[PDB]
Amino acid sequence: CTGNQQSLAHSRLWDAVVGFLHVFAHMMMKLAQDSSQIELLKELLDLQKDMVVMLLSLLEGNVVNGMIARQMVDMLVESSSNVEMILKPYLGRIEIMGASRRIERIYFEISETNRAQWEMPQVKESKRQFIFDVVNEGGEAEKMELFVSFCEDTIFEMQIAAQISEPFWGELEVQRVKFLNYLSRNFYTLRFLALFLAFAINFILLFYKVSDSPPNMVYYFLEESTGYMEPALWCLSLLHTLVAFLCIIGYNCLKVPLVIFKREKELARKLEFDGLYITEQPGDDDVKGQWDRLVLNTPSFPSNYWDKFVKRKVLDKHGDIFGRERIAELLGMDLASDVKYQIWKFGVIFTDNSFLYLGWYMVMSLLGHYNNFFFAAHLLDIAMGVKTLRTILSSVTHNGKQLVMTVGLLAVVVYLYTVVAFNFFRKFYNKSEDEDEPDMKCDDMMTCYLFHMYVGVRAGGGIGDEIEDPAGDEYELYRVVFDITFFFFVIVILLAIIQGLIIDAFGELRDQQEQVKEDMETKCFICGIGSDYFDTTPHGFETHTLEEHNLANYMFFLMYLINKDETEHTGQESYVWKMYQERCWDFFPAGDCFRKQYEDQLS
Amino acid sequence: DVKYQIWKFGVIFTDNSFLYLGWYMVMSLLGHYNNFFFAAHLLDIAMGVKTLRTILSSVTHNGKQLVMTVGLLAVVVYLYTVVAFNFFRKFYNKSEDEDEPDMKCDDMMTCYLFHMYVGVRAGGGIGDEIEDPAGDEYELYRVVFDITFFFFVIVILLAIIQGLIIDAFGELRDQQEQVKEDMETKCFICGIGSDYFDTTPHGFETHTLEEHNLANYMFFLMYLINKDETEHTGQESYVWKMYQERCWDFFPAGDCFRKQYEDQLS
Ligand SMILES: Nc1ncnc2c1ncn2[C@@H]1O[C@H](COP(=O)(O)OP(=O)(O)OP(O)(O)=S)[C@@H](O)[C@H]1O
Ligand SMILES: Nc1ncnc2c1ncn2[C@@H]1O[C@H](COP(=O)(O)OP(=O)(O)OP(O)(O)=S)[C@@H](O)[C@H]1O
Ligand SMILES: [Zn+2]
Ligand SMILES: [Zn+2]
Repeated sequence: CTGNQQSLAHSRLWDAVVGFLHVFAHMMMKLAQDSSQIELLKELLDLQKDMVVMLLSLLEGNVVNGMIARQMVDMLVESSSNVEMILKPYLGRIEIMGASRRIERIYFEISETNRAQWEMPQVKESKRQFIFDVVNEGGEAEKMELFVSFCEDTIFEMQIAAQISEPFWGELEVQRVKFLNYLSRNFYTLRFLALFLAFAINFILLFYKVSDSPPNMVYYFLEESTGYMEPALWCLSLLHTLVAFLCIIGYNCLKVPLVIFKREKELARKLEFDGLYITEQPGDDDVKGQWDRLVLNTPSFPSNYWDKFVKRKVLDKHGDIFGRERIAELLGMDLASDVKYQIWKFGVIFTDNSFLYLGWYMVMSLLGHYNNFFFAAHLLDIAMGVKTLRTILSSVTHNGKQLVMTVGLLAVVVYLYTVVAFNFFRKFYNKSEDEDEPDMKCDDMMTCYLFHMYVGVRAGGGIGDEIEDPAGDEYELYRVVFDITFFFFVIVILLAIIQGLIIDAFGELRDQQEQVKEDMETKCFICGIGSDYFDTTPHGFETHTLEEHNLANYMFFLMYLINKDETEHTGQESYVWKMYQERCWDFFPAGDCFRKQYEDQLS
Repeated sequence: DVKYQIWKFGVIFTDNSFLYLGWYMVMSLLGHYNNFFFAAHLLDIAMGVKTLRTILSSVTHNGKQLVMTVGLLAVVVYLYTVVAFNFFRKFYNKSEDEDEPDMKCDDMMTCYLFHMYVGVRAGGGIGDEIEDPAGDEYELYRVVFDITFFFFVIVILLAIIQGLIIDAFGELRDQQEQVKEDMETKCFICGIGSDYFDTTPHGFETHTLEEHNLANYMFFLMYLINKDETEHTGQESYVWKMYQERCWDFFPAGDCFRKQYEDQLS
């Protein structure tokens, strides 16, 4: 409140402020020596804690060269010795647009665990993927919503990672929790172990031979000299199945909670700020909404989302105009005041692509015992495991639609050439030199089309190198046109199109990466002001991005708000929390910053 | 000083260029044992000529990607070997003589070797190296097998290598263009763009060649090094001291003489 701050500043508080620092230093040093004064020491401790929080509260909505700011340093000078005597990386600085439409700076506290989790390599990879996704294909209007959602996902990741971190019914729970946390910690280690076991099993299978005689009926036996390969194969297969099972369990205990949290978050936001099942009521096409209908009335709908008051919020949002009893029936809440939820959660899990892939890996691992060569399908995991192979195959899969369409075009044009050759060139397609059994491969539309699509596309010269030479014939001049047109159009152009598509995919991915990097290094992520503005002072842009508008600082502040009790929020903290509740991202500085507003005072 | 000499020789023996020259000497010595060992000295054209270095830089720019795509080729050919071995053993008869039937897919190692060699080294894949499946139960499966082999291995998995090389050429070329553009649009020392200096005619050229010439900075640093410290002037002593503590604040960053004194100069 502007009035109260200036009333306190223009009073005798500051004279009374220096009545304690003298005490807070000398009396503390007096009481520290005697071990019997610990309780009085702690009383003075929380007394000065209240004092310092009051002083911080006085510096709320501060303006550079303001009356309160200039008055504080005077008091600091008058009692400097007491400050030095009382005194004898974690600070988080962000800038918001406060209720006064003026940029303000907020300082808070960051714990060591949060920073350590932020510097973890997997969190770094998630941040890089999010940055690329937003910069490449994103909108400026919805950039802040995506950023806040990513921050929420990162905070939930931090929470579950901290939960799983490790520093007859009684022992059962302890052993089960320890086992599950051990699996969750080493999910990627188990994935790599499964991949290595796949290579080992395939290498063992590389020593296979087949014979009619025991190691017509065919016997499937592995032949080698050492004699130790079959016990190794047996043990490795029974170990690989167990490893795949452990991988699925670790995925369930590690990555499923993120999916459940995201689903509950989107459902709660749709219920509150959209009225999906209140107004929209999707008919049949939104299968996601159709399956989400079953969780509305569950007693524990927001189990993972930290929004337990979502039912009350949606009630206050809609019931006053829409009705009270129907909302209670829909949400399954008693106004006076869990098989279905488990079914919904399992249905959500079974829709997830990664869980399905792990289930398919387990299925093939099980079937590998029926036939050992089913373990060869696990080498496909190298595509989804290694980043380099993913980036290489991204060039192929970037233009998958175009590749399919050009294959269809190849099929159509070869069908046209088949029609022409079948109607005019049936004689030449004699693949048998024996006059006893003339083998015509173009006396049938299906056979001629198969012959064309197979050999004329699989050959280097087209179809003129697979059929009879038309020299010394009536249709020689027509056949030389036919074969050469086939060559030029199908073999040359219609197979250079595929190579051009792949090369253009490589180029597009490379220039997308370059564009994302250039945009990141030339503009600020939060405010969008270009680096040319900040480069007036030396290292201005670097300092701005790393300290003033660090997105990591914004994530840390949002986590700080989430894990802090709402009753203890300060003015700016309460304002930002309220703006969070209504999902208004106006407090993010857009086009403005602290130094831009106060250039005159800073220069 | 035996220990210092030992350390110096250990440092020398780690250097790549000295090792390359030692290997050249070793092959030169062995060429007397067998004259054809002198053929390995033609590899020196790669490390000698600048043009060959630039040409081979396109190949070596994506060496990791090329190795990884060769490994992917090996894996996919192994998969096709597994399928053909479990279902297409009959067709891999490379001997027409009935007396000695030569099956090249009755063994996993032999079939994998046959695939990796001829099916990748042939223009049509593996359908042009084995028996024609016409008039057979598995004809419709074999035509899918050979054509998938062709499309995936021969076409796509060898166009990936060409695309990698072409993208390497493009990346090197655009890197050179970007370096040139950055050099000609901004000052190396202060970073102020050429648009500021271009108000006066030839302003950027004069600025770079005289006011903020990096050659002049190197000459000044050499002048400080070879001059006696007792004879340093005020600015010389200040710059020498800043050199001692490795503080590069004296380099003008974002500021220059004309920018500060525009009012007096204009
Ligand atoms: N709000 C922002 N927070 C952080 N970096 C920003 C921001 N806006 C722009 N940038 C720029 O983003 C660039 C890359 O971000 P960095 O913080 O350097 O992280 P990084 O280099 O991508 O990867 P690491 O391993 O975390 S250092 C920097 O050069 C910053 O100048
Ligand atoms: N501090 C700097 N010193 C020299 N050139 C600079 C500097 N800052 C920017 N440049 C620009 O760098 C460009 C290339 O440098 P030049 O001095 O012209 O040398 P060069 O053309 O690369 O090769 P040569 O053979 O030495 S002329 C020029 O167009 C300058 O404008
Ligand atoms: Zn900014
Ligand atoms: Zn300059």
